[PDB]
Amino acid sequence: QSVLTQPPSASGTPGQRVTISCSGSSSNIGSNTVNWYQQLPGTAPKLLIYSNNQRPSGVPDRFSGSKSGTSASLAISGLQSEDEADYYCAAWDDSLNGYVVFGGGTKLTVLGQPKAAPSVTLFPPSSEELQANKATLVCLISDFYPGAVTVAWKADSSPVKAGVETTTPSKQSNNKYAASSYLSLTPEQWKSHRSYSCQVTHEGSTVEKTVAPT
Amino acid sequence: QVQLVQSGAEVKKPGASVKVSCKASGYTFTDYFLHWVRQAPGQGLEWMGWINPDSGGTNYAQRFQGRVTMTRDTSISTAYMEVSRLRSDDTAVYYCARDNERYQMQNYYHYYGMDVWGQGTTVTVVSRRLPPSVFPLAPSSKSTSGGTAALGCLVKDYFPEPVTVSWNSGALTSGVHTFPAVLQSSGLYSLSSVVTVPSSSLGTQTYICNVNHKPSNTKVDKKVEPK
Amino acid sequence: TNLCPFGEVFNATRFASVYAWNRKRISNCVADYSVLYNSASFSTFKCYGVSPTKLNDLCFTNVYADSFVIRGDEVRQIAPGQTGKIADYNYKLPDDFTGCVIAWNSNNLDSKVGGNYNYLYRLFRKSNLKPFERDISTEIYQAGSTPCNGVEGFNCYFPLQSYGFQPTNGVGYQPYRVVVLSFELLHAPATVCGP
Ligand SMILES: *[C@@H]1O[C@H](CO[C@@H]2O[C@@H](C)[C@@H](O)[C@@H](O)[C@@H]2O)[C@@H](O[C@@H]2O[C@H](CO)[C@@H](O)[C@H](O)[C@H]2NC(C)=O)[C@H](O)[C@H]1NC(C)=O
Repeated sequence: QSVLTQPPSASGTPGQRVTISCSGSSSNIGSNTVNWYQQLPGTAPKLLIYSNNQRPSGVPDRFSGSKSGTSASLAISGLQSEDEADYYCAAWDDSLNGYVVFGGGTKLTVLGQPKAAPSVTLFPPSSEELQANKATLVCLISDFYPGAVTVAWKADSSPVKAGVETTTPSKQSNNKYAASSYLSLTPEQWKSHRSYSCQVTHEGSTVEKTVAPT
Repeated sequence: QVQLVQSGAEVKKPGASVKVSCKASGYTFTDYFLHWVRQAPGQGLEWMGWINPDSGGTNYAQRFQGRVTMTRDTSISTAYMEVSRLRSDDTAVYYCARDNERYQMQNYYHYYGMDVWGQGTTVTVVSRRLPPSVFPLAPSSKSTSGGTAALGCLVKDYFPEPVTVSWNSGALTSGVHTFPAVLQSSGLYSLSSVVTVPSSSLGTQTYICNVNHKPSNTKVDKKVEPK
Repeated sequence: TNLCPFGEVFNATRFASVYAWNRKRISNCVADYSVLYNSASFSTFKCYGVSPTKLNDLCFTNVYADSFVIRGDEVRQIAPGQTGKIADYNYKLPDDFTGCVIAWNSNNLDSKVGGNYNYLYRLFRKSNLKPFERDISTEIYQAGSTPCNGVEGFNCYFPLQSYGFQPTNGVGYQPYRVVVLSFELLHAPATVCGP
């Protein structure tokens, strides 16, 4: 079935106008009205706009919708930090049986904080884990902004390649970002290296932590 | 107030069927169509179909024609969706949502959007259920910085998602962050939960992470102490 | 047995604007259409796809009552196959319409000296409405080549315009209240029957 095309991401600062486009075809947007949904992390979508530009009660006036021809657009005029969310457009498609088509969705980030360097905490394998014949180094990265880092693991001075897994950063309660990285290994490797290090690069600058079986 | 309340989380084996319910209150059930929409982890919304509670008529999305049945029981203002022949990628959150146009004529239907949403029902389709091992991330000198220390819990090698983590049975919430899971090359999931706490507290405050894994019916409490 | 609540539809203090036309579904009741079409209150009573004298012998799944105000000269547009601002941009009946259009002069209720500007209609639209479609959007209508970007001006018009209703207008410009009754048949038990 058809798809409605949205950009995968958008962003702006507080006080800026951001627009999200929604491209369809003559059998959906070209023929029918467009409605929009806002989805915050971990919750159900919420109707934002319907009948092209109408707002449900309780939706603030900074959200506006438009349609022309086979495309539509959502505008947020004066971004607030709580607008960080996923946004979907939707429309009926008259093709075949008729069906609701949703856009692929747009992740909007609100850049309403200055750059902050990450705080890095590196945990060695716990005694219990070593006493299960396993070992995991756990690198926890918190309180940074914006939400993009790269993580390098080093064994002594030598780069480490295998057994690394890293999460995509996401918001802490305090609206800063956190991320996590894991280096899995055998207890023999852990006992046979002077040190291990987790180094986090955020906006061209690197914060490093180091642990040893000592 | 108008609301839709869905039934709880389901874990099913591949090839089984699942039936999820959606109870409406605060309005006249037969006045509005109901839609079903699902959302696979980290993906977009996908329409499944509508049901007219006034007639029982339905319009299914062609991808689910022959596999989904929507029904309703107007005596108790409840709509049901049954999905049969479940596949692993049917794993998703399932929403019912109210069509926002009162009194549709079914033969002249017009979709203007969906104004009231259920909270969602997770359905997980897996053959394996595997409980996690829980290991402490002890606070130490290296994890302490000027009055505050970091400590946590590593939740390893479980399947499938999700696990939930609370601290101290929910009494401890300030400074807590539970990370998303990683999928290792093993196919099992791992995640961590961390909390920043006053270092002055370390000698008297007890810290226990409560790890719930409903898929395997497991609850694991791990006390985390200084090293 | 319930009597159908046609009274509530026809006697409502205020009617909808035609662009935002109101709909009520009527169900699980007995209707005496003879009481309606044998009233002298109506200046229009036109049925389509049925003889009005068999209505008391028929049963339908539901009956719909759509209601709104237009001016007298526009009542002719509330019929299948019509064109014009109302039929094209505000309220459109299908060609296979099965139902009745009922209208009466509401000058005494909906006009006022000075003008009653609360009743509106859609003056501009980029395409015709589908049958029984409703358009309540308020986007600036781009009549020329320049995009309007929300600003009104030449060739950039607010799409809704107010009727002027004053009691002293000629009848063609006086308000008429309209009720469109549609008779629905679905694959379901009938719930609205004649006596
Ligand atoms: C609502 O209806 C009243 C009453 O109308 C009468 O009762 C109905 C059930 C039906 O039988 C009508 O045909 C009757 O006329 C309306 O009040 C009447 O207004 C007219 C105005 O010309 C007046 O001559 C009558 O005396 C009034 N009747 C009574 C009992 O007072 C009233 O106007 C209607 N309101 C609206 C908004 O349409």
